[PDB]
Amino acid sequence: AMDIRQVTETIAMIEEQNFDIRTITMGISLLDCIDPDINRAAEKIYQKITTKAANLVAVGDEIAAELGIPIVNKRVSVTPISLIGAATDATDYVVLAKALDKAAKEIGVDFIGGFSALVQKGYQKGDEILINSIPRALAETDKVCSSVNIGSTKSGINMTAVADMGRIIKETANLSDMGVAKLVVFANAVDNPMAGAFHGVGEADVIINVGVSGPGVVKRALEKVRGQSFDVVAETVKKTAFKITRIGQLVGQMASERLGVEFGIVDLSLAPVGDSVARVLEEMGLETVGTHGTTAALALLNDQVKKGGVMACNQEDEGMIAAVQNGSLNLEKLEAMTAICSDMIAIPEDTPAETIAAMIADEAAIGVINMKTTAVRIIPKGKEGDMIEFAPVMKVNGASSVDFISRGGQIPAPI
Amino acid sequence: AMDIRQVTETIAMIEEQNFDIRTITMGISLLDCIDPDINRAAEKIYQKITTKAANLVAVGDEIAAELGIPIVNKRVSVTPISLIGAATDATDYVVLAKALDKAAKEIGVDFIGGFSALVQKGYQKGDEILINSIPRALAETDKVCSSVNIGSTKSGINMTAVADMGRIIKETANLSDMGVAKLVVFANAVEDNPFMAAFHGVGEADVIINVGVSGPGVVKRALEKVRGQSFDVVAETVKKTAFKITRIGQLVGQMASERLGVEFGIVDLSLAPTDSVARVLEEMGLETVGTHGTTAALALLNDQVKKGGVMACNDEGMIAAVQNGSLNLEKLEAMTAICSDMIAIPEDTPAETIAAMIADEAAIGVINMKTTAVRIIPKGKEGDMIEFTAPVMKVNGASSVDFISRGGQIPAPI
Repeated sequence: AMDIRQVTETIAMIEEQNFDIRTITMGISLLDCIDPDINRAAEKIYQKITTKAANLVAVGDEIAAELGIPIVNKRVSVTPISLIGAATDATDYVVLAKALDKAAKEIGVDFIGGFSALVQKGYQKGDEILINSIPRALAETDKVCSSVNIGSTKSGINMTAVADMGRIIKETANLSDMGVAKLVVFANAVDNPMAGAFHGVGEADVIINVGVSGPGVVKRALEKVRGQSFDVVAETVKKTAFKITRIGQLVGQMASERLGVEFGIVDLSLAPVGDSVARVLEEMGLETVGTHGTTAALALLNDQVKKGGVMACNQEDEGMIAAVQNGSLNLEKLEAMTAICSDMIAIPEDTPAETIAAMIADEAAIGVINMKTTAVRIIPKGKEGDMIEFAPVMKVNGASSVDFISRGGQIPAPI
Repeated sequence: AMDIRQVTETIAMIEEQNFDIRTITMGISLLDCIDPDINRAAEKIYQKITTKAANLVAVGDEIAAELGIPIVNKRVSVTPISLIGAATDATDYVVLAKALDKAAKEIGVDFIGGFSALVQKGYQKGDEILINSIPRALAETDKVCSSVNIGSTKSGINMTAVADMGRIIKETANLSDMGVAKLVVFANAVEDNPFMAAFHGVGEADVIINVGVSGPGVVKRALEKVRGQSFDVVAETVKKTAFKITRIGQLVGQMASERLGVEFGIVDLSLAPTDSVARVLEEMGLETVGTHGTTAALALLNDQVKKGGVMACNDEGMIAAVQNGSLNLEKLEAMTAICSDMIAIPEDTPAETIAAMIADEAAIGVINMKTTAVRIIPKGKEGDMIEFTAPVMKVNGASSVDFISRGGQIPAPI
């Protein structure tokens, strides 16, 4: 909601339907906290985050109060810590993760992201000390998340790193319960958010981005067009998405004003606060998520939502688990579905490191060849068909990938 | 390969590795055959193909003889018949298909494709009558291929047509033993295809040659030399083998064109021969195709091939992993995100499931600007062995009926 016409239309919308904010995230630059004395740097990071984001949760709560809608999460993201680490001689960067945990705790946010590295063109100074800090850092902090970007359409895939991330994912899991829940591997990150957020260099010193609701609101809108054609279904997804995005903008403009900070973007559509998605696709007229059709349906959802959102300038899930259990959702369906779209996949604990690497490789390839963002979060804990809690632990193909993953190097290009 | 030095170098290659020419195909426009009397169109068509392709097979043989490399196939491809059907009153265009099958038999090719409709934006005059001829066309011809293109990036997906195409597939299944093997459904069909599976695009030349060349074996032989080395090196190896294989194709296309008196068009991309794509992937170092890593491996293979192509200009392993359960209807489905099937399914499975299965592949290619191609063979039961290939696969039994029932057009995409 920018001029009065748009705010007003937006408040009209907040009346006829029920929307909710998934997150409000503030990104902070930490470049100015660079110090070759890593402890001085730890302190600079701290004062800074606690200053700039001092009011973030209060204001988030006020906004929720005025609009009469809930705000699930309030988060912060930051400059990839490897670049801060890099200015140092430190041999590990956990200490920097701790400045983040203590900042978070103090300002009351749920999570702070960006203990990250970006290693698609190869490891640069900082990258490996960062990545080998991951298992310890994620065990010794509660609110910090990490992400590592390992390929890009423009640089291809750094498989040296994908192989490390297999070993890393496992040391992270055996060193704490829920650490692997805060690590995500990516492709085509290098950006805003996401449980893998970080704040890109050459973004504002401080900005607020918000991501908004979705499924439930879309489910209620499809139910009104049962039996109706694909043309109708699609106009429906787009019009809902256009409103969903407007509310996001209203919340971001408000937030940005009260904090005296620029507003950046709003985005897009997962599922938390007792929401849907698997039900959204099923209401499109499939019987169970995962069956034949499901990938056209989610290509429909995604595409039209994207276009709804562009129409205003922009840019978990019980449905799913039941389908994993009744076995009509399958790991390779999900992989299929990442082709047109896209985490929290559970796999058995004993899964060899190279198998994790190849899952990642599989996912990054799709992302890379198809100019898409991909993001794996693998949890390897448990047995063949258990039930972790923070996920059904899924079937993993038992045929080896060792040789592959031992090769090393860079997969180039694409044409 | 155009200039005589290039010709020499290319001949040089044929001596080190052994190569296949998989197809040589002659594209033929049938617009001058149009005629309100469908019987006359039919004879005009039989005339045109029999003349213009009167030497195709002979020239294929001589060139194979001369270069000493085997030439598997010789085929023909024509104007989509929906266009020809359309200038007519007929209610079905099966008489056009029998024209093609008589022509195809007389010139002695393996197949002739073009009994087709481009229906991405929706049915135009001609298209349904054509589509509805397919079950019958394909029961009563031996050498005709049919294909229907049902969306594209540019126009999104004709979900009416995808639903029909469910019914059609079954109808064709139930009308003959192997009718279904010659029917393909598609997304992003490019007027250039070839590779059969395949039609001659309107505004392409009156007659053209294109050739498809071998691969998997040569690439697999090339990879065995680099066991243990990094992906940088797998990528180079794969690119340079792909260079050569393309040159052979250019040269085989240049001769065919010269002798036939016909322009040369483009050259192709790799596919099951005698060795498998499956073994190639395993050689990159996966224990069984379908396991984790496979879609990255097909990504590398595919990309490097494509770029060895531009640096020149223009089964076994598989079935086996279907059985050890190491390959998956959905895994194949995933791999089509990054590249490019003969899949048999049980025969009782409903039309909506087949359509939803088309709809899924159509979406992969439509949003990714990739070409996609489903040939579903619904015969027999959960586990059989339908050897025209083989085996019958699991199919989700959660209904897709309601989705498929909506009809219409899925738009866009952005």
